[PDB]
Amino acid sequence: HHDMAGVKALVTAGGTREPLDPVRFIGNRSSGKQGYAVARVLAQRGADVTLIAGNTAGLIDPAGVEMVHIGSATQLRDAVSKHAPDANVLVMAAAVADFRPAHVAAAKIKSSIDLVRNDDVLAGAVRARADGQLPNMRAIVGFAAETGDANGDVLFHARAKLERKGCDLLVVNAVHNDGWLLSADGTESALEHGSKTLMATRIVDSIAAFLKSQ
Amino acid sequence: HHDMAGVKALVTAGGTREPLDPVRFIGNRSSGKQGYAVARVLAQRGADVTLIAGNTAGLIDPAGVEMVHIGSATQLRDAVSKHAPDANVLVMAAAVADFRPAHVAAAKIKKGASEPSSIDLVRNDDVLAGAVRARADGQLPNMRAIVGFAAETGDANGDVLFHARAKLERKGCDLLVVNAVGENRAFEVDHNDGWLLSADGTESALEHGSKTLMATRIVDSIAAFLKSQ
Ligand SMILES: Nc1ccn([C@@H]2O[C@H](COP(=O)(O)OP(=O)(O)OP(=O)(O)O)[C@@H](O)[C@H]2O)c(=O)n1
Ligand SMILES: Nc1ccn([C@@H]2O[C@H](COP(=O)(O)OP(=O)(O)OP(=O)(O)O)[C@@H](O)[C@H]2O)c(=O)n1
Ligand SMILES: [Ca+2]
Ligand SMILES: [Ca+2]
Repeated sequence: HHDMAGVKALVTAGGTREPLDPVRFIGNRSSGKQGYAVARVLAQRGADVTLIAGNTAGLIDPAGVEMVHIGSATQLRDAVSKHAPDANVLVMAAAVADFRPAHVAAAKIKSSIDLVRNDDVLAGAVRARADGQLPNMRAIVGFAAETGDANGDVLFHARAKLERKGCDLLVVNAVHNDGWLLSADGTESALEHGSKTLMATRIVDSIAAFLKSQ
Repeated sequence: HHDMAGVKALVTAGGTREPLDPVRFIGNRSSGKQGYAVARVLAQRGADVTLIAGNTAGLIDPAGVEMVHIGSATQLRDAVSKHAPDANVLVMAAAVADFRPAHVAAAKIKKGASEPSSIDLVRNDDVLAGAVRARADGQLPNMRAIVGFAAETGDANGDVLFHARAKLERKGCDLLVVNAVGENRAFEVDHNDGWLLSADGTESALEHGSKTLMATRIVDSIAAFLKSQ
């Protein structure tokens, strides 16, 4: 039915672009499709959805969703801050750049590129809510792409990321391999590889169950 | 009619992406749409078109055009090398990255706690200049027209036409399409700075109109150049 009726949901999706000059940037390969899918399913289930979108694979605005377009990780941060005070659910599906060029050239570059860190927006929301600044925020959802490497298997890294971020739910993609839904209470649920819509339904199901538990 | 009948055209379009690791890259804001429009007009007018496409995942493949997909400027270079021997016209509409990161990480660079490491850059080969030189060295006997594209702006050192003329003579191409950019949309300002520059000294204004109109003017200019020879 419409379980999300009355819920205000803030979703980020797509990759950010960190400018080097007016023409060039550091970007990433995120398509935004999974984040758009979650926004679409939330709206379909009655939520009042605001979608902050960075760079996407040409995607169409989902119907009934309020669109906010950003470029950089800092612009995404400011857009999340602007829209956070009344949101009940934050879904951080955007591939947010960890670093940005330290200097942006005023004109086209005809030179090593120095980098500085961007703010961790997801962690900022978790801390703000813990510090009493987001009383309406009932669920904070992070996304992660994890792989096994010489320092640990994929699930080890995913669990560590849940613990460090402190969010309520971590949607993990193992990079047709299945992913995971990791909850802050320790629940771990396999996320089967299906269409983006079916996976979005499973993600939103988990959000709805978490909201009912609280 | 079909003036481009019998012409084999190799077109590059879109921006390139220069990897930092499997997920991140240096990129640019070019859409590839103007180059796609030139390929589409060439085919509509009878040309046998091969389109080497960069960062254009959401664009529709032009009908009747052979598609070649590349990622980086070096991959674009290699694709042009492979396909140029078949072409009579090379249309270099791609926004090719001048630089690439010197090191490509095997895995996505992790957010540590120490200071982030700068990115060293290295120059990518000038594909257009490489084609001009190969033709001059006798390696491209079928190549009748080499077309470059450039976005130029006036700055403290000169206006658009000053910079554009200098780039044409410098690149050594037969035609330089200057500022075939913009979408002619509401609230988009037209700086009336579009030009078609020929290596014989002819200079014609390129009106900023739709992508299809500009592609038609560009292909008209190619046809006029081919007929001049
Ligand atoms: N500057 C950033 C970076 C990431 N994110 C959010 O954090 C989650 C992904 O974090 P991740 O990149 O996996 O964690 P990092 O601390 O950056 O660790 P890593 O070294 O693996 O990149 C996503 O929800 C993403 O939207 C964010 O809010 N702000
Ligand atoms: N590594 C490169 C760079 C650009 N091009 C081609 O060169 C033309 C545009 O050149 P432009 O970027 O305007 O001149 P540059 O020599 O790169 O000078 P600038 O730094 O001003 O860009 C286009 O046709 C583009 O496809 C190319 O073949 N190989
Ligand atoms: Ca990161
Ligand atoms: Ca350039």
